[PDB]
Amino acid sequence: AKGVIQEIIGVVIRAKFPEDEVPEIYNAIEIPLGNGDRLVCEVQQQLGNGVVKAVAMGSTDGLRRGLEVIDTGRPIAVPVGPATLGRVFNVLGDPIDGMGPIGPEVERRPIHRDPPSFEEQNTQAQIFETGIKVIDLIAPFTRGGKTAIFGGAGVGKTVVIQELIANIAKEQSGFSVFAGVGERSREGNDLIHEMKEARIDENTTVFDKTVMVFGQMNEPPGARLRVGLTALTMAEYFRDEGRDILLFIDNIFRFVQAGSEVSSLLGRMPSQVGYQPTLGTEMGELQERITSTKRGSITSMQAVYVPADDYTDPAPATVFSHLDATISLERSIAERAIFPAVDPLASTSRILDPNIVGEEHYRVAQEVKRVLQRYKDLKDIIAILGMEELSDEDKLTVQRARKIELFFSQPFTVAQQFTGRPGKYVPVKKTVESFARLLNGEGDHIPESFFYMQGDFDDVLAAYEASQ
Amino acid sequence: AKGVIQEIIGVVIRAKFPEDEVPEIYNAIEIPLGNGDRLVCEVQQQLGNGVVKAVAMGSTDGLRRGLEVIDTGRPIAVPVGPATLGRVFNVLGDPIDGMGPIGPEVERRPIHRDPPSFEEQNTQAQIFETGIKVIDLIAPFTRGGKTAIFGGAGVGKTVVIQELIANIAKEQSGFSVFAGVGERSREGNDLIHEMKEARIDENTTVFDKTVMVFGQMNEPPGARLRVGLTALTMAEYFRDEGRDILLFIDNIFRFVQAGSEVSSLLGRMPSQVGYQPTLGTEMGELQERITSTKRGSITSMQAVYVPADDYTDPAPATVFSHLDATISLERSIAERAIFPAVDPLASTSRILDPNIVGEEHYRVAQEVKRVLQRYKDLKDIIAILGMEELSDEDKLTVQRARKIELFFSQPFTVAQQFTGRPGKYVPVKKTVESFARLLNGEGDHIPESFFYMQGDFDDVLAAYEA
Amino acid sequence: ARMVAMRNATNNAKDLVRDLTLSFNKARQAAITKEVSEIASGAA
Amino acid sequence: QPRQVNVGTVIAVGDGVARLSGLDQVVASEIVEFPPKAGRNESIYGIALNLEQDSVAAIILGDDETIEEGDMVTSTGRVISVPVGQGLLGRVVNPLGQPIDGKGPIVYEKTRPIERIAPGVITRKSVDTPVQTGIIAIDALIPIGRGQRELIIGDRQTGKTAVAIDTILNQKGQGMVCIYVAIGQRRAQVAQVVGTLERFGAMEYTIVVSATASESAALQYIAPYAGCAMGEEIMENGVMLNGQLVKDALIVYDDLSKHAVAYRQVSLLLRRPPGREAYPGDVFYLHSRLLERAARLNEEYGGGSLTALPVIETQANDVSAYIPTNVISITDGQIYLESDLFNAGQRPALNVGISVSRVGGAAQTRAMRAVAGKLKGELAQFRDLAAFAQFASDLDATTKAQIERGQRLQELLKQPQYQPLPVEDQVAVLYAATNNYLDDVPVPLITKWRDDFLAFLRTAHPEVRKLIYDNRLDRKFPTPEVKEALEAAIKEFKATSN
Ligand SMILES: Nc1ncnc2c1ncn2[C@@H]1O[C@H](COP(=O)(O)OP(=O)(O)OP(=O)(O)O)[C@@H](O)[C@H]1O
Ligand SMILES: [Mg+2]
Repeated sequence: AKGVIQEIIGVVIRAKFPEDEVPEIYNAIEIPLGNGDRLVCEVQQQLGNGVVKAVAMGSTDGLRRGLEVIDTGRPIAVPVGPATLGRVFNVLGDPIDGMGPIGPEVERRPIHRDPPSFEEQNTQAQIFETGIKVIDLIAPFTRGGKTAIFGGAGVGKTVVIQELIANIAKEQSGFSVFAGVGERSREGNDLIHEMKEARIDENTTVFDKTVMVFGQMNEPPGARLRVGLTALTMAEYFRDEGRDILLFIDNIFRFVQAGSEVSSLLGRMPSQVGYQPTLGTEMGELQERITSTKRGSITSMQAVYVPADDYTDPAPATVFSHLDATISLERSIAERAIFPAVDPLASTSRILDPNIVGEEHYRVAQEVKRVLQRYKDLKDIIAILGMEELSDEDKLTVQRARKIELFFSQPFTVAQQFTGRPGKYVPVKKTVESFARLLNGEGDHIPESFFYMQGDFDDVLAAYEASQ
Repeated sequence: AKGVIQEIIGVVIRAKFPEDEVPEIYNAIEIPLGNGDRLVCEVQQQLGNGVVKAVAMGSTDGLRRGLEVIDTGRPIAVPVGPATLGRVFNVLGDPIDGMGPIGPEVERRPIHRDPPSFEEQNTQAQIFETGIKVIDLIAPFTRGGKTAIFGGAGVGKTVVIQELIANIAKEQSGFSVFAGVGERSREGNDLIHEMKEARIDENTTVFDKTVMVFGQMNEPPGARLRVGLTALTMAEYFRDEGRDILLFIDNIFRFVQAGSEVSSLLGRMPSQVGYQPTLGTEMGELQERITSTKRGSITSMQAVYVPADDYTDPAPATVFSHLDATISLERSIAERAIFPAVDPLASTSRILDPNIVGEEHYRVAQEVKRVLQRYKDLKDIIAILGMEELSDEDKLTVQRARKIELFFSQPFTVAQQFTGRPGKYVPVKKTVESFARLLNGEGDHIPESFFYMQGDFDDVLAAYEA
Repeated sequence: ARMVAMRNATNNAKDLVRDLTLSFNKARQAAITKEVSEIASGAA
Repeated sequence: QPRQVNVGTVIAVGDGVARLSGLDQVVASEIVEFPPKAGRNESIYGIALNLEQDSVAAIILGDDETIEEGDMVTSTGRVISVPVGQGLLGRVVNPLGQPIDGKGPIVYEKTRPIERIAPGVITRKSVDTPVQTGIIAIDALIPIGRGQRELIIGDRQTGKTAVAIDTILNQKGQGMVCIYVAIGQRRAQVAQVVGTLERFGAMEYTIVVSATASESAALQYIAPYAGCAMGEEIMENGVMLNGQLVKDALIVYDDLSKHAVAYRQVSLLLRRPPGREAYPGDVFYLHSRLLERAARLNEEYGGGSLTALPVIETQANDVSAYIPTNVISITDGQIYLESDLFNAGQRPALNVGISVSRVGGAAQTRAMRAVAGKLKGELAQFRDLAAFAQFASDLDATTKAQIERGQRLQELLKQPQYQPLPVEDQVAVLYAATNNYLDDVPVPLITKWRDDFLAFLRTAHPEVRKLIYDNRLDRKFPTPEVKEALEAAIKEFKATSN
């Protein structure tokens, strides 16, 4: 305890402690910082004779060399329990809402914990109805499993996440946790607050069943780096007691980018495109905690931001192996005014199994992929030679594929702000029936423009009849 | 002459020697192990105060930071002589075959030798007589020249190697050397040893006429780096006697890769795509000892594996800078029962000019590969026109092309005990005369499948008459 | 009709060549950037 | 029993790498112990990689948050080793040999050192005995033999793990001991794999060596070498499986790209100079050490074999990357799985045009070798005529029937998951298809046809299957005895169904 700061390189602070009182690897140290408020850093490395390198998790732009640092002796401890329900927290577990601080009697748990062992893993999963045609058909949202959407900058990751929360947050059957790691505080939060506080479940709002940890784009790298772990610690308590948890982490990428900035300031040898050497291990340590165990289940939905539009970037490439369901949003689809923007051929799911999801659902999904695979195989021929050169059955498959592309589009209840289309909730059964009817041949006479921004097939037929 | 190990990082060993007894830049370190054998390193960088950085040549998974090291003064010494014939060796020259160690009486030569001077080089390129029709016609070799086969597995590359060894051992004295550099131990060993031991010529197995040195992928980068030089020294011993030597450096590219790793672990600053800065010089020090002097000629026919299909990559480009001929083995020709899978096209050779081979050899070699210049492009037309029933004159060209494609095949002596057909050795003059007379039209009377496996046009005629 | 179809196909092929040239140049710049970045990292 | 051990002090512990100060006379890959101290009742081992002057940089096989500056490390004299033997069959063990399924301790008597030299240059033998994957496409076109290392390379989600698990499940009675090394794979997916193996009773001969993503990069780095040592012991000493001394092992590295990532992490944390794509210089050496230990030893050295099935994911189907090209160079054959073929209904998704097996027919049964030549030729020729198929509609009847046969053969290979077909079944189906007995069947029903056909042979005539299996090793498989009672069975099935 009672060290002194030696160097301040960015948000990385090197501090010298007594020889026999060096802080451990993940302990939390504190700069008094004056004014009655302190800066909580987290140790990352031990460099020698009492020298430790830590991450500020704060502004760290007004403190000098030689400032004293006090070693708490424990890692970051965040409140857990029902006291955290309906409250908004920092990475440090300190509430930022107007309500008072969490009481001392509330249990404090470290944000660094071992992930569930191999024994505790629960491999049982079942389909989770979400009301989105493309998600419930091509890449089913998995109950008790890990799923994520990989989208570029211009695609609607936020819109899809908000629609998912609106659809599945009223009938939770349990509590929920939302982590806003590296996301806009305009929409990513403070309007999810408006939507979550407005939604009511039998006189109890959805916000009353939600623990929200933020650490968004404005925060320094340390906060964005450890906010995910804080949210996981707050959700693991509810999972361990048996309560089902809906976990919504935002931009797991932003979690990885911060790790990259922290590693760059820490002097580690860079790997690939400036990323940290310990990318896979950090991703594993965060993600293996997001697991449904035999004591409780976590239904996790994540977002991932692809830099530029490169799906081969190390961060999404590392995420891809940690998911049960993958949903790929493409800019090319989005620029076609297909706001769901999901690419059916690049979106998969583990529970898309005839034993799990149903024989008819499986057959319909496989056919809806075989079509649009025939379309992707013929994109260049249509581009250069044109539609005429294809055979008759190839023309039919291409027409059905383009109709299917238009039909995957669907208005969202949270999209009324900039789109005039009222939102639509299509059950999985209706989606399967609509796509089976479309594949059979019903709707061939219908022009493709009538499949755009519609619900099930009955809505398309009604629109066609209205157009006569 | 005894130092102490200072650092051990992977297969790079730093060793501090006494001030006045520092080893040279390519000497062997020869770390002695507890269990009787020794770990022979190779110095790479003199530095500091008596400190030398060397490549392990071995595992280095049982070495401390105080073990003594005994400088050998000379570079890696490899056994050379008639004794080292029909035997399998590693990079260090230790026989890895079942038979016993090489006797102390056999001369040991340094692995690193100076390539022959400019004065000794031949002032005129000379064709190398292999006996294979397609090789000696389309892509003739060079005495003291380099040839690369671009072929996978199942195309008879191993049988081609065996026949080349047998032909050089029969027509000339023709001792042969085979350096498997970075080969699969399954393909390189026990599928080359057994096939060459089984293959026989004049009651003598091919393996009895061939030396083998094998630095496989499992061995550290230094072993794969210096296995080529070991084979060059073994071949150069016989070349000094005036005898012609045929050397097969299988996966010369794996040599380059080895050097890259040796540089990356040596702290050398990377060049181009991670490759070593000393790429051209390292390749020259190996490809310049393969030349035809007055006493003898080391003809080499190497194998090149291009990563992916990138000939722009620095390793294939550096290899090609030292190549005289390319032989393109193809799957399509091999699966058509054409035993020599050499593609008439995509197989070039700088010797194929009228100044060296001769005007007639060049003329016929241009007459052929011209009816196939289109690759019988008629085959595309036949596919959507059915030849328009028949071509005005093209149908003849198709017949000649099919006949010559069948005629490129030749019965090999090494396969004589497999297919039950005697091996045919065809001189280059016989090949040129046969193909020229076939192109004149003498070969317009015999049907196809009469050229299927016969050495000369005259041999085809004998068959038609009988 | 064949003349018109081939004119349209040639125009489409030229547009596709322009798009592929843009993509190839982007890939070339990215490859050069990656090469110099890794060379500088190895040097440092 | 007091002993003197060499002790060093942890002077700098970081992201799983510790500088151990004075540990003189330490072997270059020993296991430093980190004895338990106040707050930790267990030992966290480490591998002393860099033996620099006055420093021992060691990667840590475990969680490094407990290790503190100034802690004492005792150098155990043993090089990194893994327990091996009969006791590991049916157990999930982390790369250190410690069970992680909690079914009890691992009963063992021998600990083989990982990172061993290759089995030998002359000690190997030609690959002749086939490995029956149970997938028609693999078993007919890209054969895998005992002692042949066959890469499974593909995109992120195409069926690589599915192919590996199908191969593992098929080795029920073929005297094979499977090993599944899961490198960098999420613990839930390893649990799913273990559940799949247990469901089909394939956990009586399987060893799962899992170093999941959360576990330190040192464990993932040594994950394949452990397990490869297990297979080395199995091929060199054998294990009692079903009352037989089985000396054949089939090891499947779940993802070697993740292993290369782990090696890159441990190298860059050791501050070793980078190479291409930030990987260390000797990563081709890394994988060549591991894959060249899979060999088919000759009868003088035991006659055992070790079959390796590395798995690689490629970003955007870029098989020109660094690690994919390295492992393609190392392996004896490649199985390319494509998302384009996977989505189009071709479930095994093998790109048979570019998939290659350098061993070839020597890795096939004489029946399969005799039958699959026509299959391969017709499939290649159909791929050739796909150009005319896409555009031309005026092709003659010969080309129409030719492309139709190609489609027949392609639809024959659309095998489902977890339904392997034994050698006799595949031989019968391929004989039926190649001898024009399947021409009248329309394409969409062919798979169903095949399935129904097998039921026929499983109910109407088991003796034809027994006869096919019994003499599958003869030089000329279409024996007149075999040719009859099989064409008769096919014709009988034709009348019964449609
Ligand atoms: N017949 C089949 N053969 C192979 N794969 C199939 C088949 N039917 C479905 N699949 C798909 O294969 C998946 C099995 O996992 P797979 O082998 O594709 O994993 P992987 O290639 O290791 O990918 P990841 O990197 O995502 O773990 C199933 O969940 C399903 O999506
Ligand atoms: Mg896998």
